[PDB]
Parts: sequence; structure tokens; C-alpha cells
Amino acid sequence: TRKTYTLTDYLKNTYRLKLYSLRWISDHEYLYKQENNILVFNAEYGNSSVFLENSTFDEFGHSINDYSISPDGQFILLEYNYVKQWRHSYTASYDIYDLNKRQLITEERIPNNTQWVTWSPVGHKLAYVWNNDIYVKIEPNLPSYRITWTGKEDIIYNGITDWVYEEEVFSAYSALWWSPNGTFLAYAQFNDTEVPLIEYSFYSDESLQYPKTVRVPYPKAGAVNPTVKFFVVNTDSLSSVTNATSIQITAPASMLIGDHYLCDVTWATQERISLQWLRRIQNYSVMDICDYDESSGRWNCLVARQHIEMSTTGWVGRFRPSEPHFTLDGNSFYKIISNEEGYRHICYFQIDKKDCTFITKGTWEVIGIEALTSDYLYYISNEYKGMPGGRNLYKIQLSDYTKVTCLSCELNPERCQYYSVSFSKEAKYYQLRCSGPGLPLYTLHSSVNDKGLRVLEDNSALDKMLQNVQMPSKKLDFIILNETKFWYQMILPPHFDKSKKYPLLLDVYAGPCSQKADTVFRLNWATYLASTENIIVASFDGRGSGYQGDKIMHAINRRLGTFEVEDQIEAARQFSKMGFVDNKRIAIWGWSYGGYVTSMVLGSGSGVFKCGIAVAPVSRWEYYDSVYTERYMGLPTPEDNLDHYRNSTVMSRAENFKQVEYLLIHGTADDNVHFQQSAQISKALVDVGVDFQAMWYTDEDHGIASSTAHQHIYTHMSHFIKQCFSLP
Amino acid sequence: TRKTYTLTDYLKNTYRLKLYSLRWISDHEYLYKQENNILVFNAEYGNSSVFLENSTFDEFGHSINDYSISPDGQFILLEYNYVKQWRHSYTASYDIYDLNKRQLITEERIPNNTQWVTWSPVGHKLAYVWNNDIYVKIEPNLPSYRITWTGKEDIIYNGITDWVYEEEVFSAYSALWWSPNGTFLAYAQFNDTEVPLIEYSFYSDESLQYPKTVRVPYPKAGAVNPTVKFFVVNTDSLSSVTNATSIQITAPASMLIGDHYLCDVTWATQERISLQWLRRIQNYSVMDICDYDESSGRWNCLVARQHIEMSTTGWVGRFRPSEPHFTLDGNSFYKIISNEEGYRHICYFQIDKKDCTFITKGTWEVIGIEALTSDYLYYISNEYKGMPGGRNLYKIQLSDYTKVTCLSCELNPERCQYYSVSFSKEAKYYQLRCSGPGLPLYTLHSSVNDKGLRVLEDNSALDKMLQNVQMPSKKLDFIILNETKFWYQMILPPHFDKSKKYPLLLDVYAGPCSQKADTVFRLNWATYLASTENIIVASFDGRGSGYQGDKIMHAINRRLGTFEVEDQIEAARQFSKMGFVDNKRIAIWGWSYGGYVTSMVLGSGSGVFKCGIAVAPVSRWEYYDSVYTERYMGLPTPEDNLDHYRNSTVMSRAENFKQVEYLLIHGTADDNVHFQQSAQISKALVDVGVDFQAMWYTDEDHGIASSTAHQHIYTHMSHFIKQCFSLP
Ligand SMILES: CC#CCn1c(N2CCC[C@@H](N)C2)nc2c1c(=O)n(Cc1nc(C)c3ccccc3n1)c1nccn21
Ligand SMILES: CC#CCn1c(N2CCC[C@@H](N)C2)nc2c1c(=O)n(Cc1nc(C)c3ccccc3n1)c1nccn21
Ligand SMILES: *[C@@H]1O[C@H](CO)[C@@H](O[C@@H]2O[C@H](CO)[C@@H](O)[C@H](O)[C@H]2NC(C)=O)[C@H](O)[C@H]1NC(C)=O
Ligand SMILES: *[C@@H]1O[C@H](CO)[C@@H](O[C@@H]2O[C@H](CO)[C@@H](O)[C@H](O)[C@H]2NC(C)=O)[C@H](O)[C@H]1NC(C)=O
Ligand SMILES: *[C@@H]1O[C@H](CO)[C@@H](O[C@@H]2O[C@H](CO)[C@@H](O)[C@H](O)[C@H]2NC(C)=O)[C@H](O)[C@H]1NC(C)=O
Ligand SMILES: *[C@@H]1O[C@H](CO)[C@@H](O[C@@H]2O[C@H](CO)[C@@H](O)[C@H](O)[C@H]2NC(C)=O)[C@H](O)[C@H]1NC(C)=O
Ligand SMILES: *[C@@H]1O[C@H](CO)[C@@H](O[C@@H]2O[C@H](CO)[C@@H](O)[C@H](O)[C@H]2NC(C)=O)[C@H](O)[C@H]1NC(C)=O
Ligand SMILES: *[C@@H]1O[C@H](CO)[C@@H](O[C@@H]2O[C@H](CO)[C@@H](O)[C@H](O)[C@H]2NC(C)=O)[C@H](O)[C@H]1NC(C)=O
Ligand SMILES: *[C@@H]1O[C@H](CO)[C@@H](O[C@@H]2O[C@H](CO)[C@@H](O)[C@H](O)[C@H]2NC(C)=O)[C@H](O)[C@H]1NC(C)=O
Ligand SMILES: *[C@@H]1O[C@H](CO)[C@@H](O)[C@H](O)[C@H]1NC(C)=O
Ligand SMILES: *[C@@H]1O[C@H](CO)[C@@H](O)[C@H](O)[C@H]1NC(C)=O
Ligand SMILES: *[C@@H]1O[C@H](CO)[C@@H](O)[C@H](O)[C@H]1NC(C)=O
Ligand SMILES: *[C@@H]1O[C@H](CO)[C@@H](O)[C@H](O)[C@H]1NC(C)=O
Ligand SMILES: *[C@@H]1O[C@H](CO)[C@@H](O)[C@H](O)[C@H]1NC(C)=O
Ligand code: NA
Repeated sequence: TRKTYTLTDYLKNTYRLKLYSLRWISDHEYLYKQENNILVFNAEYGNSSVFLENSTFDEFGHSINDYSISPDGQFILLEYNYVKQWRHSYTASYDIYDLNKRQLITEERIPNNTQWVTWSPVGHKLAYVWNNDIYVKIEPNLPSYRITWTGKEDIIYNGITDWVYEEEVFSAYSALWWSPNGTFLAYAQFNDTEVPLIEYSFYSDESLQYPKTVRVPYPKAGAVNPTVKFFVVNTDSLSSVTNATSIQITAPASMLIGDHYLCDVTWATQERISLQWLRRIQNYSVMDICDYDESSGRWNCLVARQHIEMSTTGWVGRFRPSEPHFTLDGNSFYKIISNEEGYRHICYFQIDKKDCTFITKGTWEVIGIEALTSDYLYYISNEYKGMPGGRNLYKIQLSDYTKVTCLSCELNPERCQYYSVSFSKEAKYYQLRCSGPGLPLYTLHSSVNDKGLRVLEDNSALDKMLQNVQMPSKKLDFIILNETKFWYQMILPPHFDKSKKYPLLLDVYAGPCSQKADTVFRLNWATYLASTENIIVASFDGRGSGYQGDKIMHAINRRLGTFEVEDQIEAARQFSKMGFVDNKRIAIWGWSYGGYVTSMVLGSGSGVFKCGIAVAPVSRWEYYDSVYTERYMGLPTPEDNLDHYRNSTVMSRAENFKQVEYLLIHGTADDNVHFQQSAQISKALVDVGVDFQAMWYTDEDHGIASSTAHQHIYTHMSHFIKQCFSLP
Repeated sequence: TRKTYTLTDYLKNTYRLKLYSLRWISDHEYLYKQENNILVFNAEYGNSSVFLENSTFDEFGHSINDYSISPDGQFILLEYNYVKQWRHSYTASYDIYDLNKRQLITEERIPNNTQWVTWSPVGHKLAYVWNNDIYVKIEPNLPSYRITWTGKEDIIYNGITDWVYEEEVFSAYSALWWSPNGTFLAYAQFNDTEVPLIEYSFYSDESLQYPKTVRVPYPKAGAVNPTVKFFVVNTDSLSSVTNATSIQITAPASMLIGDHYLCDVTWATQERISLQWLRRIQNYSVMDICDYDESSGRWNCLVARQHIEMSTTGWVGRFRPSEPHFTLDGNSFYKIISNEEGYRHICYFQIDKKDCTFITKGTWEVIGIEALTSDYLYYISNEYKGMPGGRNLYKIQLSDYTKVTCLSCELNPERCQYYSVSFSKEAKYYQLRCSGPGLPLYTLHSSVNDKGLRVLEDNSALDKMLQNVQMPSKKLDFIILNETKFWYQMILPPHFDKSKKYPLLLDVYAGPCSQKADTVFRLNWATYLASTENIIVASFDGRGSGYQGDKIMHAINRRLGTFEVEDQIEAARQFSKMGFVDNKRIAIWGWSYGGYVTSMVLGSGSGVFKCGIAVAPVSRWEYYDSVYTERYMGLPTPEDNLDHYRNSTVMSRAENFKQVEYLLIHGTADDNVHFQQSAQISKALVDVGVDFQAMWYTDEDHGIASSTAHQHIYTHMSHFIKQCFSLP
């Protein structure tokens, strides 16, 4: 009898998915790591050479975390002493290696405790942030030029984001943007002077006698937000003037009237930059298009080139206004925007005309614009077979919009329905990355003729291993509720028999723009639960879910903890109606927003669920950050939406927890969803005399991602689910 | 059939022990609160009068927490707006009511947020501490005289203790000592300038958007300690025009050479004060005897009047050097000290003579000196029947030490083997309080011929209630380890059958000078476990336990987490071999030091225990306070005892928990045993891949004593023990 996919298989990564991570260095070459060696590949022929031997840094004295080759291929930036901070941020030591001289640069070194470093996009200039100030090095062995003198720990951030901008706005620590040829360096400055601090203990190693108090400027819903300014400096002037001026680009008057955010920075040309600003009430955004004025040395943003993007039904963008993709001359751009029917499509703008032209349309959505050439625009969408959980690459002819080719749809339709893509520097080649429903498949293609050059990684080694395992299957389908299709997925036990009643676990995210029903192949906890424990693991995309238009996505506008919660309860009722579910053994679990939804469901008094697990849940919207929370909730004030902020807490439902078995889990060093959120849930349960199970994870953050904690959490949860379902 | 004593009975206090809390006001009368009225009783006859009617403050407008009648009976101090701080500390507002003119005093009121207040021992003067400074009121309606001007929150404490002195030295917030007739006011000043802060989050009500960080000067083992100064002010020479002069009494040279503590303050006469000082290495203490010099207005401590108390086997005193009991003229005193055999007995000292004479001797110990007259000294000891867990009142004739009379031994030997006593002002009367093995019994006695005047409270109502309940029994006995007798107790289920095998729970404290095997009657969680669940609840006093001499008590000197842990394992091993114990179902639990011992036992690899629960455990001695830890452990330095501090952690034993079921519980706002201690245990268990159960209690302190958290913790622990023992 074939073995099943066990918890130890999941925890020890016995069945490993192979990836094919390449780094394009030009229009026809990419770097790839094979046995610690960095190889350089010719995309056209597939032949390779050793770019940098695995022995090169044996006597370096430090474990090299990562590398970055300069665009001109003359130098390599070596990253070591990697100290992780938030989701994207970290600090590190850096050394530069001269590839021609085959020697390490020992003079004018990048200082220790550097926050961020980036090469210019052409050549080998460097911009780095140290002690919250910006520095530029024209040459790697030459002294740096200081750009800002205002940097102040937890107060003034130059060229790096504060906590909330990193997590919720830029999805990056960097707040610097080199112009295309590296002449200009644009950057943002954040001022957190009056932003309140979240404070929590950090225990550290057992040797630390007194716990440390971590203090982070973090605006919770309705609190004082950071303020922002934007500047551009001419880096070519640095060696000629003692102190090059950083020219400020001010936000438009429509933004200056109140609290706002800088939400996008995109260079259009060597002398034209676009900025998108967003009001604190995130249903109004403005794009400014600013030109360098050679005579005054200033940047001017013509009101005739200003573009407004607003929403009457919700917020702007999926998580923020989309980025523009400029034509070469910078006179027009393409941008994903919500059309009249509420579907996200590509609109084509002239920089000085306010009405744009939709180039795509239909009851499906464009996910992202991937590449733009003089002849074609390449994008990913879920158009294929009307499956919102599928992803394919398309090519649209710019001279004729009726000419739209699906590049990936028919390559392997049974195996591959979810693609991402990586184009070479001037889109001469593309790597397709198929991630499901079959095993991931990595392929290389030439853009000149859309022909498949070769298979880079087909996961044949894993396919051979999986043949000896009783793997679960995955069903992706939909149910019709109020004449609307709502998609779901089920991870089904091997030898699934519709005449048997199986215990069911509802795996929840359900946040705005979430998508838990898709065609991706995964080897995860659900794989073990279905394979070894014979539990069906189901997910459902209800109201508030993404990629299906604004009628569905904006259904929870100003009303988090309502329809998306009710729809999970209804999903379990619908799954019961299917006949293969044991109604006495329905559980629910989720992490982060999924933990908030799980807790709201367990506290609903629905009687549908026996038990559930909430990991790092939000419990009260006033505890979560301003940028995310307010996007959907507005402000927690009597004039705005306070009544709903107060009505949508987990704590108010404490009495209903007497009806369920609950396991509450949270990392003590969670900088994102503060441990406070679970500490308030537990106190409310204690106050009404509800027994429940709890687990804190010392010094673990939002991901509970350390090797040991990850294994511990999944082991603890597996015992809990098995006990709930009376499984030995 | 009759009911058992249930978990709800314990949690809802269905069966209440009645008390008889009186307050002696003279040599012949006492105050007693009855039906919210305050009565005054004549001790000779038992007749009473209403002192204060419960209706007097019906229009007060504030809920009165407590009352304090001035020694002359003219005024009543009304305590309200009580806000608890640590174990003894709190702030409150105060009003004074004139009992003669039947009016509240509205002039010169004691301020709000007052930290401590006390009447003089005679008359009606008041001394109070507000904002860390001392104030004196000669008359309740008159303006206060400010005594100190140096008081500073968390830095300078005048007349109040800091965290460590409150918890570990004085067992009180007060650091004020009035002279016998109220002429002088002695006080200590603590300086915490360089003492590190323990910091932890406090979540508060759900309405608090950002958690607060509590910061308390708290010296962990080996850290910088507070410094102390001692002063005496004459309250009879205070001026409205001039600032009060405080006369400092400096510590002897033997103390000033290094870190030290003030550990006792005891007035001998109107003009003589005794002070005891302890070195930071707590095996050397010095008493100074200081006399007021009318001529110079100074306090002089003659070197010929110094008394050294040292220990070669351990620390000095049970938890600190004992208090002296001075004679009427103050020329001699009686003090409990460890004799040459290591047994604590009463020694008689002359103020100017080095050698003291022991007035009691034997293989038993004096617990406390209770009263002293020119003819007799009254004391509590465990002499009777050689039972260290029993307590009786004795008197010793001062003119003939061979004449020792037991005053409580024979009153009711079957019901009463554990007494405490309260004597009237000049020991003319005494109240005996019997607390077991039977129901508590309160009686009143006259000293002249030791007449048993009357029964004050006999708990006959509770006896009637308990007749309809299947109550457990208690067995108190001993086992012999290495020719030494060590006592244990077992709470046995009702209808105990020695032919049946019962699961056993070992209830542990086991700290230095602990005593868990005694004759006290208790209605607690163990009562329910035995009565309803049929579990034997055992406790054992092994090496390090108290009241049995230093050979046993000092066995753990410099070696915490050694013999006291081994001895708990040995006792359970011995109990496991008894025919009435199920060796497959032995559990262990404890709180605080008991949580440390439980965890050390569970991590020992003994294999004796199936499961256990640690509540607020110490996990590493370097995390606990200096005063308690160093008393037993010395300093955590390589030259002193660092190796043993490092070898005695729970964390080092994490791998051994693989074979046990462990439940770890801790309050997040524990200012005493910081949450950090359990946070380090859980991280060590996660690091070795050991599954365990956990529960944090939001905002609960060391006591986890709020009504809802108390019910929740005992509910959660009951489920855990029942699951461990396969009990439905
Ligand atoms: C409170 C909120 C929110 C919402 N959120 C967002 N937002 C946008 C980005 C910035 C973020 N601050 C807010 N991205 C989200 C979510 C969300 O809750 N999940 C669920 C989830 N599930 C699992 C198993 C997780 C496992 C480990 C760590 C996090 C996990 N999180 C999620 N899964 C994939 C993406 N994301
Ligand atoms: C860490 C340490 C120590 C030692 N400690 C001391 N010391 C002397 C006084 C000052 C204190 N800081 C140190 N008195 C102690 C202990 C101790 O651990 N217990 C056990 C225990 N049990 C139960 C059910 C408890 C229930 C709630 C709260 C505390 C509990 N504590 C104990 N019981 C009665 C007295 N005491
Ligand atoms: C991939 O193969 C091609 C063809 O062999 C290499 O192209 C160059 O071809 C010239 C002939 O004019 C040879 O002299 C060289 O060996 C090649 N140039 C360089 C700069 O290496 C090509 O370089 C190969 N690429 C890799 C990454 O190995
Ligand atoms: C960051 O923002 C703070 C205000 O939150 C600015 O601080 C003020 O600076 C002015 C000088 O122009 C002072 O008069 C005020 O006393 C300051 N206010 C506070 C609340 O500190 C600060 O100047 C800004 N810093 C930068 C570099 O923009
Ligand atoms: C470079 O120029 C900047 C911009 O004028 C200087 O920054 C000013 O510095 C002084 C204090 O020394 C203050 O008057 C201003 O508030 C600063 N403005 C900003 C935007 O920082 C900076 O000090 C100059 N550097 C050198 C080396 O002269
Ligand atoms: C990259 O772009 C910048 C901006 O267009 C170029 O700098 C300009 O060069 C032109 C000549 O072609 C002059 O008219 C201007 O004085 C320059 N402007 C500034 C602001 O420096 C720059 O030459 C380009 N760099 C490279 C290496 O091609
Ligand atoms: C104790 O606090 C109370 C309340 O803050 C003070 O009592 C009066 O209280 C009213 C409102 O309850 C206020 O308008 C006044 O400021 C108070 N004044 C007087 C003269 O009573 C009170 O003063 C405080 N007690 C002391 C002794 O300072
Ligand atoms: C309490 O004791 C103090 C100190 O012995 C007494 O004060 C002394 O009283 C006599 C008067 O009979 C004077 O000769 C001394 O000068 C006083 N000494 C000081 C230090 O003030 C006082 O008699 C007693 N007070 C009460 C109220 O009984
Ligand atoms: C008080 O206890 C200390 C620590 O045990 C005793 O210290 C001595 O000094 C160190 C310990 O850190 C060792 O070098 C010696 O072995 C100890 N000296 C001896 C045993 O003579 C100190 O002696 C104790 N004091 C008393 C009065 O017994
Ligand atoms: C980084 O720190 C180390 C040791 O603390 C030092 O030897 C080295 O010079 C530092 N590097 C730079 C670039 O300052
Ligand atoms: C933005 O949202 C607020 C709150 O719903 C609303 O009052 C305002 O009219 C909105 N703007 C648009 C363009 O709908
Ligand atoms: C008790 O009775 C005596 C007389 O027998 C009386 O003088 C005394 O004041 C009474 N005491 C109380 C407290 O009522
Ligand atoms: C408290 O102690 C510090 C040294 O830690 C000293 O500088 C300061 O003067 C002291 N304050 C008082 C009032 O004694
Ligand atoms: C008393 O002492 C304080 C603090 O030193 C001072 O500020 C105040 O003026 C003094 N009062 C008199 C009457 O000397
Ligand atoms: Na009697």
C-alpha cells in the first residue's frame, strides 16, 4: 500500500518543488545558480558559462546572504550580516567586488548597519540609506556624497519607508527611485514625529536578563499618520557642487487640503516623472506628471497632465491605484482601471488628455501589465474559460486592439492554468512560470515568434516521488448564490467517495480582494489533512473577494466583518447540502484576516461549526493599521464609521464561544497584528467564562516562520483538529 | 445519596469558613465589625455597645473600602477610591470623621492618591506619604507639616518601600515607624536611581487603542540594588515657618563597606530605637541600638550595644533576621535565633552584652514571640507531639525557664492542633484562633489564670452544612530518607479504600522554609479533586523545608533546584509504591516557586510523572529579584555562584519534557515572576520540538486573582488533570 502525505512530509519538506529562479542581466542573458556557482545563460541557445565560481568567496570570512551585479556587469554587491526587520526591511553589511580586477573593494566601504542599497539602472552608481539619510557613490571605491541631513531614528526617514508605508503602500522598504539612465535620484521623506508607538516586549535569548521593549511608530485606525514629502536630486551635479539641491515636488492642492499618501512613483522618461497621491479617505487619487525645466532647474507638473482616479462604490485600486506603463516617448501610458461595469481593464491615456480609451473589456479582469514594446503590450488576465482563479499571458497589438493572442492558454491546458512571466530587459525573451493545477513547469520563449525554446524545469524528479504517494485531488468549482457565481475549492482525500460523510475544514482568508479558490498546485498542511487524515479542506471566495469585478469586491465597503463572514457560514451550509460532509464535524481556521473571519464565524451562534483555530487574528479594527483598515472602513469617528468599527469586534461575540471549541494562537513579537488583538479576545472569553485553548509563540512575528515555531504550530493545530474530529 | 464538594462549590464559595476578626483597642476592649456596624466589646464579660452605626456614612457619596479608628477613639479615617498597586501597596483618598462632634473634617484634607497613612500609636497624630514625600498632621483639621522634599516617582521613596523592599524585606508598603508615644517618626528613604526597570505591556479595557508599557524599578539577581538611608524626626518640635529637621542614623561600618539592606526597625523605648542591617550576601547582619541625646538632639548608636547575627550554613533568619522584643525599660530583649544545633529558639540579650542566653531548647522550633510581660513570654512553637506542622501557644516563666506551660495544646486536641493568637494591649487577654485539623474555632481567654472565657465563633453553621457533603479526609504522616523524617500530607477521597488504586496529584511549593504538610483545615481546589474526582492530593516537605531546623532548611543553600526537586521525585516514587496509588496516573502541579519545582521535576527525566501544571513559574534565577534569589543563591558571578545559576534553569531540561504532558500558565501583567520566565520556557520547548499546553492571562498579575480569571484558571486546570487521568 502506497504511503500518504504525512505531517512530517510537510514539516520536513520531503517532497520538494523545484523552481527556476533566473535574473535577467540584459535582453538575451540571465544568471542562474547551479551548485552554488552563478552561471550566465544565453537565452537563444541555452548554452552557459560560469559567471562566478562557488569558491570565489570561500575565504571571505562571512556567509554571503545575497548578491547584486551592477547593470554594466563591472561590480558585484555582496550582502552579509543580514538582520531581518519587517516584511521587506532588513539591515546588512556590504562589500563591493570589482569583477575586472577580480578584487574586493577595501576603500570607502558601504558602512555597517546600512538600511538599503541600490545600483543605478545603468552603469554602476550606488544609492544607499544609512542612519535614515541618503548617500550616493558615483564610483564604488570613491567617497559618498551625502544627500540628506535630516534622518532621525523613528522620526525622519529619507529614502526608506516607515512601518506603515513599507507594509501597506509600497510593499517595499525602499523609498528611492533612480531615473532611467541614472541622472536623477528621486526619493520620499516620511515624518513620523507625532505617530504613536506600538510597544511590546522582546525576550531574546535566555541570556538576556531584562526583556527589551520594541517601540515602532505605527498608526492604528484614525490615529496621527506619517506625513510625506517628495524630492529629486541631480546625481550628475554631485562632483561639481558642494551640496546638490534636492528639488521638492509638492502634492497637488486637492491632496494638501487634508491627510494624504504618496502611493506610486514611476519614471516616464529621463526628464519626466509621474507621482500618484491618495487621500486618507482612499476613494480619490491624483496622478501628477512632472517635467524637468532645464532653465530653472525645477520640476513642474502641468495641471493639463493631471489625472484623477476615483471610486463611488469603494476605494481606488485593488490595494492601491495601479502603476502606469509609459510608451517610450513618455507621451502616453497604459494603466489598469475599473471600467463602467466595475471590471479592471487596460485604459490607454495621452498625458495631456483626461479621457482614456479602454483597450480590453469583458466580464473578467486584467491582473497586471507585464511588458510594453513599440508594437505590443503583454498582460496577465483571468479571461481564459471565465475562470477567475486562473491566470494566462496575453499579447495585444497596439496598432489593432482586435488582435489579442493568448500566449499561454493552450501550451498545456490540463497541467497549466496559472501563469506568471519574467521578460528579458527589452522583452526579447520570456520565462513562463506555470504553478498549477499540475506540477509547476518553467519554460523559456522567444518574443520574436512566440516559440518555445526549451523546458527549464519540469519537476519530473518530484513527479517520480509523488507516484508512490496517495495524493489528494483538488476540485475547483462554483455555486450560484442570488444569481452570482461564487467560486470554491476542495482538497479531497485520496479515493474520494461521494457516498461517505467526511469531516470538513474551511480554510479562510476572506479579506477584501482575497482569492482562496484557484488553480495553483500546493504541498501544504491541507495536503496532509486530506491525504493522511481524510479531511476535506475547503475554501470559498464570497462577497469582498477579488478578481471578479467591483460588484463582488466592493460588497464589504465600510462593512468589514459582515458579508464575507456570513458567506463563509453559507459556504459550509452549501457544502453540507452536497451530501459528502459530516455536519457534526465542520471546522474553520485562518490566519491574520482569516483569523478575524474564523473568530467572527465561531462567535456568530450559527451552530454550523464544531471548532476552529484563529492564528494572529485581528479582533477590533481600531487596533489595526490606518492604511489598510481605513481603506475599507473609513475613519473611526461618530461623523464617519465609528458605529460599524464598534459593532464588528470579536470581543462583542464572546458569549457565543460557549457553543464551540476554539484554539487561539499568536506570536508575541507580531509587529503587524499586535499580540494585543489576541490578548483582548482571551480577556473577553475569560470575562464570560468560556473555556478555550491558547498558544503564544515567544518572539515570533506575524509569520510564526522560524523553523522550530513553524513545526510547533502545525503540530499543535494538527492535534487540535484531530481531537475535534475524534481522529486517533 | 449526599453531594460531593464540587468545582462550583470551590469557585462560588458555597461553604464559607466564618472568621472572628477583632482589633484590640486597649488592655480590655476590642472592636468587631458586625452587620457593617462597628461594635466595641468588653473582654471580661463579652457585653458590647455600638461604636459606629452602619448608617453614619449613608450620604458619604463614595464606597468606603476600609476604616481606621484613631488609638484614642476620637477620629475615624475613611478609606475610599482604593487603587491596588503590588502585594501590599495601593493608593486611596481619605476623609477624617470626628466621632465627638459627629462631623466629617473638611479643612486641610488628606490629598487624593495618598500612598500610605497611619495614626500615631497613641492619640490622634497622622503621618502620610503623598507623591513619595512624608507629611505629618498633629490634629486632623490642621495643616500638614512637610517632612521630606526629595520624593520623586520611581527614584526617591520617602517613608514608603520600592518594589523589592515591599515584596521581599518589609512585606509592607509602609517605611514609617512612630515611636511608642508618637513623639518621634522614624523613616527609611530608598534610592532606585540606578536600579534597572522591568517593562511589560498592559492591555487595559478593549477601548484602549495602544497598550501601555508598565515600567517598574526591579533589581533582578546580581543587578544594581536600591540604596537606603534611615532618619528620625521629632514631631513635637515641628514649625509652620521652618522646615523639619530629620536626624540621620547611618549604617555601621561593617555594612557601609558594600551593598546592604535595612531589614528591621523596632522601637525599644520612647528614646531608644533598634535597627537591623543585612549585607547583600545575607549571612551577616548587625543590630544597632540607638539612644536619643536630649543635649545634642542627635541619635547615638554605641558600638558596645551592637549585636552581630551570622550564619555559617546559610542565610540569616527564616526570610530575614527576626524582630527583637524589648522589655519595658528597653535594657534587654528576646529574639528568635538559630541555636548551636540549628534549631530556632528564643535567646535573651542584654543591650550591652555580646552573649545571649537561650531560654528555650529542643528538636523543634519557636515560630514567633507573641507577647511579653515582666513575668512571662508568650510564644507559638511546634513542640507539641513533635509535629512540625502543628502550632500551639506556650508561656515561659521569665524567673524560671524550666516552667513552660502549654496554653492551647489540651483545649481540644482532636479538633485543634494549629493555633495563632492575638493579645490585648498589655497581654491581659488573648484570642486563640484554631485553624485545624477541624473547623476553625475562635476563643477568648484571660491571662491571669488562663481562663477560657468564651467561644467567639465555632463554625457550627458550616459543620451543619458539611454533614450533607461527602468530604475528603487528611492524612498527615512521614517517610524516612537517610535517617531523617520528612512529613507529607494526603487529601484522601471520601470512603477511601486502601484496596483501590487512586490517581495522585503532587501539590508543590518546596521553596526554602516552605511547609505544605500541616494540620490546617482548608476548603480549596484539592478538596474538590479529592471529593468529586477521587484524586489523592499529596504534599511533601523535603530538604529546604522550614520549621525543622537548619540541617533541613539550609540543605539547599547555594543550590536551588537541586535537593528540593529530587525530594519531590523521591516522595512520589515512594507514594507510587503504596498499594492505593495508581503509578500510571501521577501528576504534579505548583505555582510560583512551586511552578519552578514542578517544571524542574517534569524536566528531570524521572519517568514518575505523567503530566503536570506550572503556574507563574520561575524558570531561571537570574530573572528573579535580587533580595529573594541572592539570599539562597549568592551572586550570579564567576567568582561566586554563576555556574549553579546557569545549571538550575528549566530551559536546559526542555528535551526531557518529550515524555510528559505539560500545561504552562502565566499572567501577562505579573510584576513579580515576570511573564518573560514562562516566555523563555515555551521558546526552549518549541526549540526542541516538544508539544505542550499553554494559557496566558491578559493583565492578570502573580495572583491571577480577579473573579473571572480565578474561575477560568481552575476550570482550565481541572479539564487538564481530568484528561490526564482519563476521568469523564
Ligand atoms: C490583518 C490583515 C490582513 C490582510 N492581508 C493582506 N493585506 C495586504 C498586504 C499587507 C497586509 N498588511 C494586509 N494580505 C494578506 C492578508 C491576509 O490576512 N492573508 C491571510 C494569511 N493567511 C496565512 C495562512 C498567513 C500565514 C502567515 C502569515 C500571514 C498570513 N496571512 C493573506 N494571505 C496571502 C496574502 N495575505
Ligand atoms: C518565585 C517565588 C517564591 C517563593 N515564595 C515566597 N517568598 C516569600 C514571600 C515573598 C515572595 N516573593 C517569595 N512566599 C511564597 C512563595 C511561593 O512560591 N509560594 C507558592 C505559591 N503557591 C500558590 C498556590 C500561589 C498562588 C498564587 C500566588 C502565589 C502562590 N505561591 C507560596 N505560598 C505561600 C507563601 N508562598
Ligand atoms: C554561448 O555560445 C556562443 C557561441 O558559441 C558564445 O558566443 C561567442 O561566440 C564567439 C565567436 O565569435 C566566441 O569566440 C566566444 O566564445 C563567445 N563570446 C563570449 C563573450 O563568451 C557565447 O558567449 C556563449 N554564452 C555563454 C554564456 O556561455
Ligand atoms: C517633522 O514634523 C514635525 C511636526 O510633527 C516638525 O517639528 C516641528 O518643527 C517646527 C520647526 O519648523 C517646530 O517649531 C515645532 O516645535 C515642531 N513640532 C513638533 C511636534 O515636534 C519637524 O520640523 C518635521 N521635520 C522635518 C525634517 O520635516
Ligand atoms: C546641504 O543643504 C541642505 C539644504 O539647505 C542643508 O540643510 C539645512 O541645514 C541647516 C542646519 O545645518 C538648516 O538651516 C536647514 O533646516 C536644513 N534643511 C534641510 C532640508 O535639511 C544641509 O545642512 C547642507 N549640508 C552641508 C554640508 O552644508
Ligand atoms: C540621461 O538623461 C539626462 C537627462 O536628459 C541627460 O542629461 C542632459 O543631457 C543633455 C544633452 O543631451 C543636456 O541638454 C542637459 O544639460 C542634461 N541635463 C541634466 C539635467 O543633466 C544625460 O546626458 C543622460 N545621460 C546619459 C549617460 O546618456
Ligand atoms: C479629591 O478629588 C476630588 C475630585 O477631583 C476633589 O473634590 C472636589 O471635587 C470636585 C468634583 O468632584 C471639583 O470641582 C473640585 O476641584 C474639588 N475641590 C474641593 C475643594 O473639594 C478634591 O479636592 C480632592 N481632594 C483633595 C484633598 O485634594
Ligand atoms: C513621649 O516620650 C517623649 C520622649 O521621652 C517625652 O518627651 C520628653 O518629655 C519631658 C517632659 O516630661 C521633657 O523633659 C523632654 O525634653 C521630652 N523629650 C523630647 C525628645 O521631646 C514625652 O513626655 C512623651 N510624650 C507623651 C505625649 O507622652
Ligand atoms: C557568607 O557566604 C559567603 C559565600 O558562601 C562565604 O564566602 C566565602 O567566600 C567565597 C564564597 O564566594 C569562598 O572563597 C569561601 O569558600 C568562603 N569562605 C569561607 C567558607 O571561609 C562567607 O564566608 C559567609 N560568611 C559567614 C559569616 O559564614
Ligand atoms: C564592520 O564592523 C567590523 C567589526 O565590528 C569592522 O572590523 C569593519 O571595519 C566594519 N566595516 C565597515 C565597512 O565599517
Ligand atoms: C469618499 O467616501 C466618503 C465616505 O463614504 C464619501 O462621503 C465621499 O463622497 C466619497 N467620494 C466618492 C468619489 O464617492
Ligand atoms: C460592659 O458592661 C460594663 C458593666 O458590667 C460597662 O461598664 C461597660 O461600659 C460595658 N462595655 C461595653 C463595651 O458595652
Ligand atoms: C540617589 O542616588 C544617586 C546615585 O545613584 C545620587 O546621584 C542621588 O543624589 C541620590 N538622590 C538622593 C535624594 O539621595
Ligand atoms: C523647605 O525646603 C524646600 C526644598 O529644599 C524649599 O524649596 C522651601 O522654600 C523651604 N521652606 C523653608 C521655610 O525654608
Ligand atoms: Na468559658
